[PDB]
Amino acid sequence: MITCRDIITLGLQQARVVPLGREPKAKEADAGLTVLQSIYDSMFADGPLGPFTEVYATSAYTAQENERIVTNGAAITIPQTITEGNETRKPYDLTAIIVINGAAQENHVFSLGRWQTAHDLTLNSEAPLAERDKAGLAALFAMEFAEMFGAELPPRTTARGFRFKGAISQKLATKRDDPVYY
Amino acid sequence: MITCRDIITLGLQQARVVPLGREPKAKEADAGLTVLQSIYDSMFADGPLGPFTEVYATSAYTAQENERIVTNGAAITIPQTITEGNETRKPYDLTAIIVINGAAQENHVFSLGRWQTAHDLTLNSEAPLAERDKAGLAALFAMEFAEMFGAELPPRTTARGFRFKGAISQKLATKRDDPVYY
Amino acid sequence: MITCRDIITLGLQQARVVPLGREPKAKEADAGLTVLQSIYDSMFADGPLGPFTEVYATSAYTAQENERIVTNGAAITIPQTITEGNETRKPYDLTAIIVINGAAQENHVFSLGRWQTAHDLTLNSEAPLAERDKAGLAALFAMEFAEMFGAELPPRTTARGFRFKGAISQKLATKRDDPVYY
Amino acid sequence: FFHDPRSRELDFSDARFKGVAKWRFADEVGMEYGIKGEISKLRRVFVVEMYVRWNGVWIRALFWGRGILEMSVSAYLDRNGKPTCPIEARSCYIDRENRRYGEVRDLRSPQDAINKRESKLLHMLNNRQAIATNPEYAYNSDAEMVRKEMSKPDGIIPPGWQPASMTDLANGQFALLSSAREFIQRIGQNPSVLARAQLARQQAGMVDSA
Amino acid sequence: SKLLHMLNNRQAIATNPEYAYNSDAEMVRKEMSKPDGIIPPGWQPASMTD
Amino acid sequence: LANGQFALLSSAREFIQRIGQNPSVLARAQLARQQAGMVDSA
Repeated sequence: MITCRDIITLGLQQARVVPLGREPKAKEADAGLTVLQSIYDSMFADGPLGPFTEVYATSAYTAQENERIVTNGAAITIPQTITEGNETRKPYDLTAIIVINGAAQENHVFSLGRWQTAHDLTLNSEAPLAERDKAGLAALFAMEFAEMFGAELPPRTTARGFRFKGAISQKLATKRDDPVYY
Repeated sequence: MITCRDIITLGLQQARVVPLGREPKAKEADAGLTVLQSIYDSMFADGPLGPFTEVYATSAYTAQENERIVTNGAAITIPQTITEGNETRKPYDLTAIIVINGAAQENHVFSLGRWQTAHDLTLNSEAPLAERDKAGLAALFAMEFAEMFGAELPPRTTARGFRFKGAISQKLATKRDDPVYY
Repeated sequence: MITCRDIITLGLQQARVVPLGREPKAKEADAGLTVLQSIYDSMFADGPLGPFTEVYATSAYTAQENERIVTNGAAITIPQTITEGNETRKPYDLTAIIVINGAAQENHVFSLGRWQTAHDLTLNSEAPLAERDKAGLAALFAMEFAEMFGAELPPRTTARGFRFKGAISQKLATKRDDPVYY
Repeated sequence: FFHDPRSRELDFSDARFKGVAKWRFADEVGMEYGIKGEISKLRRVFVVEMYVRWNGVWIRALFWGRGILEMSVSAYLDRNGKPTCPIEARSCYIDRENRRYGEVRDLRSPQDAINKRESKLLHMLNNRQAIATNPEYAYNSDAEMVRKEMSKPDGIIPPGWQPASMTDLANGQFALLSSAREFIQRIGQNPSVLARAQLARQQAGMVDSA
Repeated sequence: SKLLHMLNNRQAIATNPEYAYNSDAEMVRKEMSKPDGIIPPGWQPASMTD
Repeated sequence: LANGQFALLSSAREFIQRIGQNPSVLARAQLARQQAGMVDSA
């Protein structure tokens, strides 16, 4: 379970501001939480997690793919399996679900067989979609978080983070069909 | 058996931060494990190990080529031989298999007559696909791992590592058919 | 018999790090073995030694040209002469044979009337295909091996090594047929 | 129609048996031959006639799934005096193994190359595939959402993406459909539908359909 | 059949070996030959329309 | 890719005139319609 504070510890010694083996202090590892929350929250709003579909139902509705639920009082259940004519499949890789009550947003994302949670991301809870790589997610974090300090990231590891942002902005992992010769 | 710590020892004295003949310390050779895990884990997710095919079977299924198994309780056996109409061949060079239970991923890769394991890669276990070259895999590791220290890799050996990444991103070793004059 | 340690002695005083007439020490001439092993092992895997053909036979099979044998228990004999309709010829210049048992690879290469061995290359055994030139093979070795030290190779002798790599990547020594006027 | 195999000839001279193999209503069979019913309304049966050469004579028989219904020597004679079959037939072409194809066995390979070389061009002249150029301003919006904004004229495109369309190797497709709209008119559409004055059709058009 | 095979496929050459050598090789040139495709950086669609 | 559309509409304004609009509405002098036009509508 890769916690949130493992990224901020890896992110800070990535930009060589804390040394190897020592941990961040209290004021350093609590300003990094508000900016690591901001990058995860700006991916469901309008970013590489795909466009969303509006819906307004006040009933026992179950959510579909890529659907932003804005119900007021209801029971919205995120599906685990989907049966498209006995094609009992799991959902696609990196497709999100938003549920919005009166004032509380709860985003969701399905990355490698598990629904990550990605809201109210505290210092103990696991980071969403960091199982794909750990040292790539700490370079996209520390790319702009290091600017409040003096330092900045070197170019051999800056372009590592721009690969991770493009590896989830394309969803090119799942195999698709060949050209057709029609 | 080329261990994991032979790469980190070769990687650090590649970037001339530890001298020749001396070994890394405890805090140095335990931060390099988390970043060498990250490059191996970002190759099966979405990288040069090819696209994958979704499947969901809760049975005694045996795995095919390039198929990401997301079963919940089952017996998934990686095949050793494949009989395509008594063409009893071994699998192709560098074709991967993923099996995903509830929270544990186990990747696999077949490189030169053996299924490498490439998950939960500890400090004693052998590195996957390092039999092809040892000093090329320690230059792709130390290309961005050296940026936390002061140094960086020289250009005569940086382009050695970009050959190893392209030698597994093309799979051009196996002979294929000639032009046809149709 | 040009040994392996003659290349590492010629390679180090090529890049002017050891003086003329003195030999390398123990820690210097044992790190150069692991990197001279790596260049020979990355030529049979996927490099200028040509594409290979898959085969899986558990019998008394005798090897052909350019064929990677992945048998488990067998007697694989490398041929000396080949009779193509009483055209009793020797094999072509620079054509390789790989035999792979459970965990031990044994590569082979036929350069000027002799099958070189090129596996488990110790400090006493002869180097493969160094009879063609000795001071060219020590400049391709020392081109990137010198980067762990401070120095680098001068440009009049760097381009000597890129001729040796291209003299075996083209196989242009054997005479071939003229244009035809068809 | 229903004949035997192992009959090489397209006039059915070498055949041994020929028949008619119909579907009828169960009312108009059992109340015609005395068989009692259901052995509802509009039930279908499968009566089948049969003219088999059994010896020197030609036996006529007609049966169904259980039991036969009538069976006798064929009543019709021939020019020699001996009883024979009345069924006569003819096929267009024959193959080495015994196939009976017609005319529209051809004009299928030159006609799947007009339907397919038309839908390839319609798919290729509305879609503009999008390549990534600047991986900071791109890799930000989406990938599959952006290339659907390039292919429609009322679109907004984010920075960093380049609309590289395939408006090349389409003039190689128009010159390869128009080679198959012309052969399909020259092998098939000769029978006096091409538009000389009764010379390029009286001796030139009606000799290919001879 | 040579022309039908040659007027639908665009062979892909590698240009920048850092942004290329990253996605795949055989997956990329199947994204160039179909019009509804996404192409990663570093690959150049050199077709044989000569 | 609009000159590729004009050359693909004008391939369908011409087939629609050749399969359908044969019945003596095409404009020879009673030879390309007395033996050539009235044999496709036979």
